[PDB]
Formats: sequence, C-alpha cells, structure tokens
Amino acid sequence: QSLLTLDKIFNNATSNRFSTMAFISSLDILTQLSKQTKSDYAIQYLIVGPDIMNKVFSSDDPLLLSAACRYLVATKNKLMQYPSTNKFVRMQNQYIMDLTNYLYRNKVLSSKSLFGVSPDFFKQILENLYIPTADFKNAKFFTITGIPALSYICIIILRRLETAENTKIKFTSGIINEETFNNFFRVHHDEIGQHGWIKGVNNIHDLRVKILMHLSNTANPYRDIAAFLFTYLKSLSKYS
Amino acid sequence: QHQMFDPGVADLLDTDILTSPSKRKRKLK
Repeated sequence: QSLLTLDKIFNNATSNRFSTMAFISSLDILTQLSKQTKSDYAIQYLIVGPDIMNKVFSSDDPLLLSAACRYLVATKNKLMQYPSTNKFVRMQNQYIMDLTNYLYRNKVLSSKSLFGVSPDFFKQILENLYIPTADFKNAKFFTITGIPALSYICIIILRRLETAENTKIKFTSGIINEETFNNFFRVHHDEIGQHGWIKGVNNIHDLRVKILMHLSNTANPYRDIAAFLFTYLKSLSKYS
Repeated sequence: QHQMFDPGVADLLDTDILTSPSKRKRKLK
C-alpha cells in the first residue's frame, strides 16, 4: 500500500485511475478484515496509518474518499475495543476530526493544521488565486460543496433535490456555497418564506445537510461519506 | 504584483520576463 500511494504512481494532478481502484480494493480487504475481527490482530497494521490517510485526504477522488470513510467506519467498529489514550486510537481520532472539519464543520482556519498543513498557507495560497466572489475566499474550500470533485457532485445532488422537491425557484449558481446560496434568496426572500424553493432549508448549513440527506440512503455510491460522519456531528446524526 | 512566486521565492528567481516580455520574446523570435 506504500507503493500505490507514492505520488508518481497516483498524482492528484496526473491521477491514473488504476492506482485508485487497486488501493481501494486493498483498503477494502481491511474492511472485511476488520469485520472478521473474531480473529485477533496486532494493533500495528490495523490502522493504515497517517502517512496513508493524509495522502488520500489530500487527493479528492470521491470514490477514494468514499473508501476512506468506509474504511474508517470499519476502523470505528474496532475503535471502542481499544482505550482512547492509545496512539493508534489518537491518530484515527485526528482523521475524523479533521475530516469532519474539512467537510462540514467549516472551522478549518482555527484548526492547528489541515491534514498536517497549517492554515496560514490557505490564506496565503488564495493570494494569486482569483475568485469571482472574493468576499468569501476561505469558506468555499471548507465544504463538500466547494471541495473540487465533491463540489460538482453537490451540483448533481442539489439538481435532484430541486427536482424531487419540484422547486420553481432554482439555485442560480452552478457550484454551491454560502454566497451563491444567499445571493438568489435575498432577491426571492419575500416569497421564499411561503414556497418556491426547498422547504427543508433556511440557511447554508441546512443546504449542506440536505445535500447529505440524499447521501444518507442506499441510492448513492458515495453515501458512505455522509453516513460515516453522521456518527460524530450530533446535529447531522439527528437529521439522518 | 500578485505572488506568481512566493516573496521568499521571488527573492532569488528572476522576474525579468514578467516585468517585460522582451526578454522571453527574444528567444521566441
């Protein structure tokens, strides 16, 4: 698994798929291995380890992200069997915390680091990085609606949600975020209160939630990213 | 000028072609 995760075989720019399906298959084996934990194992080589997980998090293939959480729910099934103050439990607590923050909690800049990288980059990296609505430079990247591969997924998610809801009002923007969300309601606000758009939403967090609510069922191949992280975010668990 | 390179990187890397395309266009034609 070290070989597959080397950059030159799986680069997030030059991402040949063969590396991804090969690894998620190998990652899959550990999910069966975790579920067959009636046979005991050494705690070393049960958690795939940080060097692998910060690598897959740094990539953005949504199936690979689906595998990662799908591995961690399997890892979760083994988690409670170890004390909390074990390093192998401590590293995997960092994944879910950072993964939850990167995807839904959106409070990444206050974190000590994003996948081992300090936030002081992120503000600096967005320099010489032209964004149409620079009023919100930062919050776009801290949500699945702006996380690049998942961002386009969220466009597809909202299109079905609007269709199933039969909304006569439509999300004007393609990519979904706080300012794309709020901009077209303020012009429709006096009649959004009655009907015309999704009634399960009144703020950006709800739209992110309702984007996950479709992901909370068997239909999606990517359902596991929402389902896994419901277990930690209490509000998301209730909505599920 | 935006950070085409980081200010800690532009300190060494030559920026001349970005100040004027003549130094780069010299090679092209």
